[PDB]
Amino acid sequence: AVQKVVVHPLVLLSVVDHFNRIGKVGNQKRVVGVLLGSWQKKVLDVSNSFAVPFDEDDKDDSVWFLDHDYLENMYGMFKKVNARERIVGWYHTGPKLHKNDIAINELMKRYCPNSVLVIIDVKPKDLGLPTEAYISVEEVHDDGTPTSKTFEHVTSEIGAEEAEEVGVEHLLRDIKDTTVGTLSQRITNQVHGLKGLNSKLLDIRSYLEKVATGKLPINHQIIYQLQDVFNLLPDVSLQEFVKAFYLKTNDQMVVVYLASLIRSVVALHNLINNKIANRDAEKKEG
Amino acid sequence: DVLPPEADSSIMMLTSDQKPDVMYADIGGMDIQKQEVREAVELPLTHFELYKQIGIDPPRGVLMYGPPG
Amino acid sequence: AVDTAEQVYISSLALLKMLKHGRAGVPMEVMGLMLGEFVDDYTVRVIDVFAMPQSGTGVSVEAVDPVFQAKMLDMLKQTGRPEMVVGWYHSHPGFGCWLSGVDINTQQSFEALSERAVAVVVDPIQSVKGKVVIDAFRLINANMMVLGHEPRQTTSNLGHLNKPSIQALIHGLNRHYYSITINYRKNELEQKMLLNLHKKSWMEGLTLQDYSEHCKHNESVVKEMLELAKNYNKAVEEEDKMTPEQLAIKNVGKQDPKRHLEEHVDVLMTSNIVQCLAAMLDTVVFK
Amino acid sequence: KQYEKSENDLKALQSVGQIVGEVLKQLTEEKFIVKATNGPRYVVGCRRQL
Ligand SMILES: [Zn+2]
Repeated sequence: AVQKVVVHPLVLLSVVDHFNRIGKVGNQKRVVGVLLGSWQKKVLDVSNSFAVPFDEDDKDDSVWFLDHDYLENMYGMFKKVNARERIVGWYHTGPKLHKNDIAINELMKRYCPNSVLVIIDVKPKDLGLPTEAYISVEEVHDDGTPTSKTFEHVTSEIGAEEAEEVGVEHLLRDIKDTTVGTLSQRITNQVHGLKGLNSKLLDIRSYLEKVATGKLPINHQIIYQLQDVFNLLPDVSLQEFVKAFYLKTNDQMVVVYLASLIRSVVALHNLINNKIANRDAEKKEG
Repeated sequence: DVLPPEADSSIMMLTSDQKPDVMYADIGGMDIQKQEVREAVELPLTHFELYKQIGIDPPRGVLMYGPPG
Repeated sequence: AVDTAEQVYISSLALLKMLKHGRAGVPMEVMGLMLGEFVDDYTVRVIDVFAMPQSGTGVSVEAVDPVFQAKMLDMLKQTGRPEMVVGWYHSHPGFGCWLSGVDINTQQSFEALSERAVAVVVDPIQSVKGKVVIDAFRLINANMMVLGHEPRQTTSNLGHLNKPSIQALIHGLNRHYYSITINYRKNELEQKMLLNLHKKSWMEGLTLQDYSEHCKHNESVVKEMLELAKNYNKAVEEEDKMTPEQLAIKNVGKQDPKRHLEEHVDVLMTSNIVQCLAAMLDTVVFK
Repeated sequence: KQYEKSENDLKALQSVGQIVGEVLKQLTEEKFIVKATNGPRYVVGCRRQL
């Protein structure tokens, strides 16, 4: 299977400019394109991407178009310029996935054996991490469903490359509060609490919503399973979890005595140098 | 910039397997000379702190010679 | 010759295509075409970049396959934006980026099709983090050396051109070449979502995950590097207490005597990492 | 065929001679340290398909 996918900034900007391509027709069009990459390992690599023609109307909303010939000749171009590069999958704009978002993979499984998708968001209202990626597997159920063919998410991030470092890290010039040390992580320390909160808000909204609508949706397998997983691991016990706190005292201990000893001595030594060069230049100046 | 230590010692230090495959008992009857080369080379390689306590000043370089063969 | 104001616009995708394709084929100068829109007299706006295919295994040699032109522009016609070609690019990967003889050779043949089709040079080597280095040029004739060459409207651009700059040979190639300013306009949507990516996606998914992993570090792995820290902060210290003694001994603060220093500040910052991630323990683990 | 072989020669006239050297050792994933046989040492890089 896949360990995780590694998305580079170039493909995300190659989605943003694609939305700028089709932003003039406006009327009813999602962004859909084709993903390029490199199957490196169990981890996955992504280098390039490009467009595709695609449309979808209102009545009988299963009307969808993937030009094979565009794929053939333009993949011939990209293979002609780079032989290291080959196809790994596809992408679209992804507000979410709708019902028709299986047929694209079910077309191009005959190109990549595991045709992986990428769900992004061109509108950065997402205070989470963009570039979601699914992969389609089968999980055939105890109820005797014949074949449930469900996309499943494998985790994702934004990777690094030496030239794209030069690119991105020059294109920002905007914000740098880090001074990387005890405080490059505290902004993200607000982020981890707040972005557990957003996900939990989605959780409670979903839980309240399943009782009202979906007719009896409630997830029927993975509600009671993973809910009891939740209800099996909030350890708040008090027998030796209290007794981790002399190890907490030990955590305090080392840093207290390192700070208290060496910080004062170094600052004092600098005071020595400052006051020597202060008075010995004072007697020569005045 | 500074470099890490490098710049081949004709390859470097034989690295894995370029041993001559000669054992101790293969040499016959060289007891004073084998023992002296041992105490001059192999012994200060390990028991370094005995020299600092006894006050021996173990040597730096050793020289062998003799007729060819 | 008769000049205008010197100004080149960009697209944000352009620079990335430039660096990627000029890096992936680095020791040979990689041909690439450039695509955009001639808006007016003095500004040129590149909006799209597609790279050219390579050929035989030799430096600086370049070609424009017209069936590649037809098919690529045809795909960009069935892509959302068809537009006009505006020039081309390659790299000068090992040097201070001047157009070579082959470059001016393809320029005098390419200039008969477009007037201000600007030749651009990316370099993925002489830029590290605070340089693009974007470097574009413009060819001069030889017929108009009877006439002058010097109207140069909006004078600031020329005096700006002479500062990013070095050589004896660029100084020898102020003839045949006069550059043109390049600047950058950024979508605040794109700026803010690149900020999302590179101030949020360097934090990882669900955002609790790696900070609770630091909490996993703080009771299993930290004590080993705490032992390393304590051994350093004994061994370095008993000889850096010789240091103010010898400051009193030698002089009032003269030149650097020898190797070592205090270096304790870095080890203390690692200890600060220890304490901050130990503070993370209560916050994450409880509730 | 004279024009063909001599046009192959015409295309081939633009090749460049290349320095012959030996590699001392590998510094990093991209930094390589070689020695030119006529003289000095250098610090070089590779291609992407090597
Ligand atoms: Zn060149």
